[PDB]
Amino acid sequence: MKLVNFLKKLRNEQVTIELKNGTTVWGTLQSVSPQMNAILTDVKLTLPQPRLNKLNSNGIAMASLYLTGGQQPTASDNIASLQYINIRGNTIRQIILPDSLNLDSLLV
Amino acid sequence: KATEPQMVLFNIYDDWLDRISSYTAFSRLTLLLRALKTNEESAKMILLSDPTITIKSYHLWPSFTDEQWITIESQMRDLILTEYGRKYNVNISALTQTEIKDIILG
Amino acid sequence: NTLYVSQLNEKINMQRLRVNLFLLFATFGEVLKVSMNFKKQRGQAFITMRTIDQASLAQISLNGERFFGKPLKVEFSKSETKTL
Amino acid sequence: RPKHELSRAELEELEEFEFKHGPMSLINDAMVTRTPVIISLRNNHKIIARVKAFDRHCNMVLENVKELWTEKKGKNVINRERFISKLFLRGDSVIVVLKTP
Amino acid sequence: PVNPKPFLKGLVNHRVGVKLKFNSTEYRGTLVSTDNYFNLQLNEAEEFVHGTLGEIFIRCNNVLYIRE
Amino acid sequence: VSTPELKKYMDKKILLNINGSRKVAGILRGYDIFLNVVLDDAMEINGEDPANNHQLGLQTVIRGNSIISLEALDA
Amino acid sequence: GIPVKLLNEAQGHIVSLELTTGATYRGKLVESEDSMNVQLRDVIATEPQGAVTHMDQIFVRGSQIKFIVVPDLLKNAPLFK
Amino acid sequence: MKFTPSIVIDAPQYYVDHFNGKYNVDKCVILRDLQLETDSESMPSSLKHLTHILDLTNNDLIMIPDLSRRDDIHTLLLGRNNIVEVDGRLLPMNVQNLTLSNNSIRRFEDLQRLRRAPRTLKNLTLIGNQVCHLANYREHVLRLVPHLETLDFQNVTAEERKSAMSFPR
Amino acid sequence: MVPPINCIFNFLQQQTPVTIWLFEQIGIRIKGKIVGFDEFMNVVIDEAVEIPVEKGTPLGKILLKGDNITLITS
Amino acid sequence: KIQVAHSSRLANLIDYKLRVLTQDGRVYIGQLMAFDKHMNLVLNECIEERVPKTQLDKLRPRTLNIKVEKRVLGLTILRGEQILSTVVEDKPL
RNA sequence: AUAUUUGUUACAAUACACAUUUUUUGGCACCCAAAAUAGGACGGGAAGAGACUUUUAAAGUGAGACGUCGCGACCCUCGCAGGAGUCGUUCUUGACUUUUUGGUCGCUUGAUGUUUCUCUCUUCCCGUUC
Repeated sequence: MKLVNFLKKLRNEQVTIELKNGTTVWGTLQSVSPQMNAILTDVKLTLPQPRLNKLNSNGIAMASLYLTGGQQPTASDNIASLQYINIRGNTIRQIILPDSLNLDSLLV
Repeated sequence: KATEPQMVLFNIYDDWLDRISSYTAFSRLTLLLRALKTNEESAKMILLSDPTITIKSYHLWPSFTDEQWITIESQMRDLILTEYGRKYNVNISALTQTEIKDIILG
Repeated sequence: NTLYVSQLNEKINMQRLRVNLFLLFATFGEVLKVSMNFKKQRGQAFITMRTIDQASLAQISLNGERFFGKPLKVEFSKSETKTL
Repeated sequence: RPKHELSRAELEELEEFEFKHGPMSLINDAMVTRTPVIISLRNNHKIIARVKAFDRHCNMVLENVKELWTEKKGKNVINRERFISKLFLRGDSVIVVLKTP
Repeated sequence: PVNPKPFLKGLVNHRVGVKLKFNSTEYRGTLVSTDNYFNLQLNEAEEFVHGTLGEIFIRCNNVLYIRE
Repeated sequence: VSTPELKKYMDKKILLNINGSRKVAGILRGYDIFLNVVLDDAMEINGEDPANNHQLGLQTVIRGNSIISLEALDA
Repeated sequence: GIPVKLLNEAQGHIVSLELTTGATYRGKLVESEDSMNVQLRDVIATEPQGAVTHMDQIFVRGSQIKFIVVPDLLKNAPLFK
Repeated sequence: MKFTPSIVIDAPQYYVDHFNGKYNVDKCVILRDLQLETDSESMPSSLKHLTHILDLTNNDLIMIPDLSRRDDIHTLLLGRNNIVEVDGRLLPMNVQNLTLSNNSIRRFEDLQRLRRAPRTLKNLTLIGNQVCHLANYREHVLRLVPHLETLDFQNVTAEERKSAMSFPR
Repeated sequence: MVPPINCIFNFLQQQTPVTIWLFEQIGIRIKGKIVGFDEFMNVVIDEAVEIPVEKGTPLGKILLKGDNITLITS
Repeated sequence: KIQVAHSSRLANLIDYKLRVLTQDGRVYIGQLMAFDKHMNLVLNECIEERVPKTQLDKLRPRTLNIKVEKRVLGLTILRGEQILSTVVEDKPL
């Protein structure tokens, strides 16, 4: 069994791909490769704010986020919106799939 | 998992009858008994909404101090209130206790 | 198409010079090549344009024009460019 | 015995054994019995999650899982709790997984 | 001349500590079973870094060493 | 699958950096497909050449995973 | 794959290397394998902090390589047909 | 005709300007001889595509204004444009060069429009404008330009920059 | 030529004691008598002590994973 | 800006100028030509852009202008291990 | 007299194979600390002063180290051809050989990023916000 074959049936669903950087990607999902390479379409990808007296966020993820070209200048918080991001498989940590779909049909 | 006909015994009222009185526990059962039809998948979303909760080994229901169950059954009623409501097109404010019981009873 | 410049300021840097050239030649037409490949300097630069008409115009107008002190000697190229 | 010698069905019986009898049987018995499990990731954030599905790589599907993460700066601590209805978890991040009583 | 795999086959259902590579945390418990990758299962484990833990699954990449 | 080609390097005194910090120098003896490199008369190089340098052992083997770059100081 | 075959096509030409440790090895490529581990000849080295040295021969592990710069004229090479 | 979105869409964005960056756009059928009489409207149709260089040369534009936030744009070629004033707040951080040859910009109108900046542009050409003739025009342009790397092909002389800074003080 | 794992087999049968460096993150180095090994270069060490980087505590007969191995040094 | 085909895989796109993100926070922008099973790809005319530490501090939450130091390296071959995500910049000539 | 359709073969191409040091089932994570009100903040530029440095009172603004492309030049340097030649072949194609301006020095503070240590106020000018 390869559970990645489950993600292949989640196509055309709203999803968050939460990466190893801590970067979170909300978007509509397209075909997922057998290596779990996940390709999305209309995505708003951001970094959470640890509050904690304004403790410094990931320094690499901010640079990687500004360097997508999708971060707009007037965004107050740290976010970026872009079309067509393709994500390598080993970068994914968690995937939050919608509440509506039923697993009993898709997990077979 | 049973390939053979057999008599098996269990308990529908696991925790709540043991905590709360007998008149009310069946009423809390029937608030649920309508609900799992209306909770097609949100049942396991709302029953396991508190992940601290475990089901006892002898028992079936999710054992708890029963406050969120009053919240769960109120949430579950609202899913019944809208699904009965949407088919006949009733406003949620127009729903009254005599209608709400008719949703529960009928 | 190509226009071979000559008699210009060698003291100026290469990239900068190229940029200047581009700036100059944008009024006549679309400059295809920013700077000459040889980059010998001291005047020798081939301003490649899209249209011949534009090139002609440039030749006409910028003959002995003040660019970084000295007057640039404009002239048509002997051989055609590699890009064109 | 190495894996490259076996045939296509012998790998299926091998995976069936490893899931049924083996370390991952802790997760399998946890999936059938509806017992909530505790999972520690490398991140250092612990999820209390019920396991819908699991797999060889240990990546697993959990529903109603609750995430617990604390952070400290100069020994100033705060505990944060986050609830997600549906989770797919990639298995390389996990380290220890225990089955609650 | 014992090798690693027969060494784990000899350590089954014995009390074994396992040191992970991170915090110098060691899980002390009765080993249950191991995989090809040396995944670990433990009963009645205790986490030392003080607590008591009923049953444990330990993934292969995070363990540093295994001792009895 | 394929064996790395060190064939010209062996028996020559070689410096190689172990990890980010480290640099070990020794006479290369043998190697394998993972690049695991066994060498003799190993010495751990440091800032002060005669001082902080200390020999390791008569025979030392290195995991190919910690190997970054391998330079031969030799013909 | 084509990316490795292009590295095999770059043998005997000056190439640049970025190791994931941060250094830069620019020099002539002698050997390359399908594991991407290459050995380079008469190569100028730039440490991560900028200190530059020179060494005659070097062998690097392919897993530690980040990007390789190859002479531009290999762009139109037949691999890309 | 007027600079619409359709025209922009039509424009040849294939041949990239290889001097710097990519996508050397030429709006309408051809930006060179497009004849955009009004200000550059419908700038949003480009949507900051890509030292992104836009050639507007041989066009009717009166004012250098009406831009959408363009992060990429580094080069503006505006030659043969009846520019009068070019005051804006959109293209401020962005842009490395500005070629304004053969336009109608005033010596005072050009100076007024910028309003001054701590740092701006880097390359500027004001040649064939009425203002350049005006007495002390080079000194006034250097004072207005504030920071500058060029002035009509000749760099403001280091000593000239110092004297201009003293005049500003 | 002396293949490296052959050399390790010469550490098994010759009963020579070895010091072994771990990854730079852990901060301890192990030393003991290498008994046997697998294809993955994970080794069993008899009478092993962990030294922080000489007051280290004795370990035992301990299986050590090959992923954390850096050096094996006599 | 640019609209990529709603379903387009790394094979569907060739000669598009891409924007490649690595693990170290630097970016390689250029035309993709080939790629591979493990997703190490070949860029034609590529420029690596980097974020300054002072610039990184500016990026922290409060119009921002970042000075991004970049250097030009032509016809490279990346490594799939380093690659993080890929975005499309432009469409082919 | 009246290019389309159907069948077969090959190539390119998408969906079903691999958790053990060379790419995709992670050596993972941590420096720490800074705004609240009911004319006011915030950014940028210029000037003064304190404290720092240097010389024997007088001079500019935290200090010390790699590179990076630039402002000057008492120097060199001729001036018009990625391409070039050869052979096959017919009106511009293939196969085989030769191999980049900048070569340098100051910077009487280019201009600017890494990395260690220790501890700002006043005045004017220009933008944003209530």
